[PDB]
Amino acid sequence: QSVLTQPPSASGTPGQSVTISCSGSRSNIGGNTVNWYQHLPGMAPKLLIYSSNQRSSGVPDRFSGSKSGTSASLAISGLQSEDDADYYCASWDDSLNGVVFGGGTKLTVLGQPKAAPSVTLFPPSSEELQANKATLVCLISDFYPGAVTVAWKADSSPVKAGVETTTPSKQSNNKYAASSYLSLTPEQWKSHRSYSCQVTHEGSTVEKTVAPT
Amino acid sequence: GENCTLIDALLGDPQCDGFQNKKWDLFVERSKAYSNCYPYDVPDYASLRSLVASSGTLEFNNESFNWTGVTQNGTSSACIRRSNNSFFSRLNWLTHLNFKYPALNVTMPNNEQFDKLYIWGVHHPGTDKDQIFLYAQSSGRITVSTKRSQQAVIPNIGSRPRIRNIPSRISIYWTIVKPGDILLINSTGNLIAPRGYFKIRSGKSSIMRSDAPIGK
Amino acid sequence: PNNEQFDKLYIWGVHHPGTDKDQIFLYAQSSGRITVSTKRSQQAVIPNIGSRPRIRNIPSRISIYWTIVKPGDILLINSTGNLIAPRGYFKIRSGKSSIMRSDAPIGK
Amino acid sequence: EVQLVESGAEVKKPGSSVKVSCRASGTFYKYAINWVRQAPGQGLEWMGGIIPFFGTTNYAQKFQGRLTITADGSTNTAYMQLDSLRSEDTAVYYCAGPSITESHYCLDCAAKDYYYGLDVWGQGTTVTVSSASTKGPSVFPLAPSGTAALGCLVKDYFPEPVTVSWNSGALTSGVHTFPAVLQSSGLYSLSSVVTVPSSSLGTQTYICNVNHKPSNTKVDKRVEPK
Ligand SMILES: *[C@@H]1O[C@H](CO)[C@@H](O[C@@H]2O[C@H](CO)[C@@H](O[C@@H]3O[C@H](CO[C@H]4O[C@H](CO)[C@@H](O)[C@H](O)[C@@H]4O)[C@@H](O)[C@H](O[C@H]4O[C@H](CO)[C@@H](O)[C@H](O)[C@@H]4O)[C@@H]3O)[C@H](O)[C@H]2NC(C)=O)[C@H](O)[C@H]1NC(C)=O
Ligand SMILES: *[C@@H]1O[C@H](CO)[C@@H](O[C@@H]2O[C@H](CO)[C@@H](O[C@@H]3O[C@H](CO[C@H]4O[C@H](CO)[C@@H](O)[C@H](O)[C@@H]4O)[C@@H](O)[C@H](O[C@H]4O[C@H](CO)[C@@H](O)[C@H](O)[C@@H]4O)[C@@H]3O)[C@H](O)[C@H]2NC(C)=O)[C@H](O)[C@H]1NC(C)=O
Ligand SMILES: *[C@@H]1O[C@H](CO)[C@@H](O[C@@H]2O[C@H](CO)[C@@H](O)[C@H](O)[C@H]2NC(C)=O)[C@H](O)[C@H]1NC(C)=O
Ligand SMILES: *[C@@H]1O[C@H](CO)[C@@H](O[C@@H]2O[C@H](CO)[C@@H](O)[C@H](O)[C@H]2NC(C)=O)[C@H](O)[C@H]1NC(C)=O
Ligand SMILES: *[C@@H]1O[C@H](CO)[C@@H](O[C@@H]2O[C@H](CO)[C@@H](O)[C@H](O)[C@H]2NC(C)=O)[C@H](O)[C@H]1NC(C)=O
Repeated sequence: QSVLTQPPSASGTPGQSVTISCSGSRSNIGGNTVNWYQHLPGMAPKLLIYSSNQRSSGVPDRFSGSKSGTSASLAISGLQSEDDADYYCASWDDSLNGVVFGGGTKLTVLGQPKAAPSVTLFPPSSEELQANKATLVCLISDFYPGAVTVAWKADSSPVKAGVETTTPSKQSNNKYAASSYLSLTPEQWKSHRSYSCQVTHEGSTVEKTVAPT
Repeated sequence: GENCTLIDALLGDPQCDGFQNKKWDLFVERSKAYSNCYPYDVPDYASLRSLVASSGTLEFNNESFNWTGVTQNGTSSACIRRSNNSFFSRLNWLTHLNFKYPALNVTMPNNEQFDKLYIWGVHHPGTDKDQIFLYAQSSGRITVSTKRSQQAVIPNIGSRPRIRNIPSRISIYWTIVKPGDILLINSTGNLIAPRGYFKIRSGKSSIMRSDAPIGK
Repeated sequence: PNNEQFDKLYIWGVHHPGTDKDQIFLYAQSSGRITVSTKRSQQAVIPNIGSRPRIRNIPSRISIYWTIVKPGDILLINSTGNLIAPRGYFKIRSGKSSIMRSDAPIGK
Repeated sequence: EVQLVESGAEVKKPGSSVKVSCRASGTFYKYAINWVRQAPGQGLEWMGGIIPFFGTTNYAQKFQGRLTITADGSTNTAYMQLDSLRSEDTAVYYCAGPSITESHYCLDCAAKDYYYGLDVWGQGTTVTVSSASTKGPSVFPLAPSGTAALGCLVKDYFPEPVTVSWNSGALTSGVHTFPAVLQSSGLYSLSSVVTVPSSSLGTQTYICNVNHKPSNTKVDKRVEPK
């Protein structure tokens, strides 16, 4: 729960338009101006909108902000590939006596067809097993938009402990990449028929499976 | 005058902006009048009020003073204009610039053929904290002189009973400068600067306190 | 605070000691300072250390001041020394009263 | 107009304190300097701000008692100090402020009036909170499964960065080295994989060259089918 509530995601194709909403309360949006930020991987955020409906210097008029009552909106038309980013609303909150942000909306500009992930899964190497450890390695590449979730299974049973998952990162070809790692004891690894890495992207789940043998 | 005293219309309380540069034979002050700017006092309030009433005009001519070295136009939340923080229209609240308030020594010659009425002030902050904060030094000092007069004021830092949530004060002073004479402002802090002068006339004008409605 | 329905007259003073020795001595600091204010007035006084011609063997002095406080208004005294404090206020009335200088005896 | 430059990336053990500086290219005194962070996979998080002209500080409740912000006007530098660090404090730390000016500046206002949309940003400071001191990597072969994928697992190193080449840089086509994961142990791990024709697995040799400058460690591993 962020004080301002934003949808986690928005999308359109090039030249289309979108509206991203931002909901707060009397103590925040109701009595205060709204700021909107764009955030691209690796760099500081950039201000697009301040004072609810004014565009920041150099920003084209296809970004527009509005507010009414206790909710605010950022609208984007004429969609281009570079608008793909996380977008944040912000305002002062009079009860907390400080600034509050919404949770962000991941906007996707589908300037390329939605692309299913390529998944590679590696079992523990023999060297590592001999060092009394075991890591399964699930490598995920070439997907768009840049969001996935990963679940692990031992045989058919879900595995939650020992999981480490990266944030997705832009590849040189402008689709996205990520990695996931599962730590096991050697005893655990050899005792199951198999393990699977399950990658979910835009509601569609594919998996890879490895076995001790 | 409606909601405004003569002095308030003079200083430029935002709600009195409509009064700028108007003339009168008889200015009528209403008992309902109130100030809604930074809380102030006027030593010899009655005389200033009187001399203005008799002059019969609010005609104001702006002048370009050299306030190099300081930050001009200081404002307060106790003085709202069009929903935003402001100040008296005819006054210029000076503060430090880059943590300096250099001793100001600013001149303004009357090379006109009529007298000029200058209205200015001294700010008395509520705390030393405010003092350092406004003027970047512990003690301000103001000397206003002409060839034929001098007015020196020491700011008095300290809390007063809060007015519209404000514990500080401004003290208002005035100075008339004849043709051939020169206004000199020497200040090291706490100066509430004039933005110009009022013209001063002579004639049949006056002021009266009354709650009677105006009729056609 | 004046939370009464009539005006209050406050009488107070500032002490001007005859020497610095007295100054440190009375107030435990070199320079006193007094500000007495209301919502509609302010009176600030700086004590003046120095000898005056002795009166009844006293070279120091007190200066007396007064302050009227309206209902809804508040007396505020801010001081760092040399304050001669009021113990209260006088009521202030209006009417036909006056004062006359005279050496004539009072008769029945 | 002013530009903002922060001090370099930092790493701290749990329970310790970190201080980040933020130097402006000129006076930047009148309006609130805000501090905002981003933990990996988390949203932007407002930590607090100060309106330097007043010294007044505002802090998010989550950090009260352990976050202190200072503004030293005399050097045009601002600072963020966060004490008793935990893993949750791992984030990119940015300072920021507005390029706002006014014909008339407010002298006695509520704190909220000097906070504006932030259009001037620092470059960000990477702070890592971990119990790990500097450690060279263990590197494990990832044997190949009409193409096949094989690679190298570079496990348990600290801090960033690591580099990876294949066949000493002679092999470049089909190489994808992945961003590291920051593990619960406080150590990083990454993998580099090469996609090759499956037909050439039998004869062709594949050796990954891993370099971790902070620990002055280098590793070569031959990668063969199991
Ligand atoms: C000498 O002694 C005098 C007298 O005691 C001191 O004067 C006090 O100064 C303080 C500090 O500013 C004043 O504190 C403020 O009180 C306000 C009270 O107003 C309430 O009631 C009125 C009337 O009904 C309402 O109009 C109003 O809306 C309020 O309901 C508070 O509103 C203020 O709170 C605000 O500011 C504080 C920060 O200071 C915030 O934390 C709050 O969230 C809020 O925003 C404020 O607390 C106090 O009123 C004065 N006392 C009296 C009796 O007048 C001087 O300070 C002292 N001088 C020196 C030099 O020390
Ligand atoms: C600026 O200049 C003035 C004037 O010169 C100084 O004032 C003098 O102050 C001194 C010291 O306080 C005074 O000295 C005292 O004189 C007393 C005499 O006063 C008599 O007055 C009438 C008239 O005759 C008599 O009827 C009456 O009975 C008094 O006797 C002495 O009695 C004093 O002696 C006592 O005190 C001393 C200690 O100080 C003891 O040793 C003695 O035992 C005794 O108890 C004393 O000598 C003097 O009177 C003042 N001069 C005048 C002309 O008024 C200022 O002090 C000075 N100011 C500064 C800041 O420098
Ligand atoms: C002078 O100021 C008074 C006081 O603020 C104004 O009175 C208000 O008038 C509005 C409009 O009718 C009412 O809704 C409010 O209830 C009044 N406020 C108060 C406190 O009484 C008045 O309008 C002003 N007069 C002029 C002519 O400008
Ligand atoms: C401080 O504020 C005053 C008041 O707004 C400014 O005066 C304005 O100046 C512009 C430029 O000459 C004029 O076009 C406006 O007519 C003025 N406004 C008013 C209300 O008089 C002034 O510029 C400011 N001082 C400085 C030097 O920045
Ligand atoms: C009046 O203004 C003059 C000239 O600015 C002031 O002189 C300054 O005094 C300060 C404090 O001693 C010096 O450090 C500066 O070098 C002086 N400034 C200049 C430009 O000479 C003077 O102090 C002011 N006087 C009063 C009474 O305020």
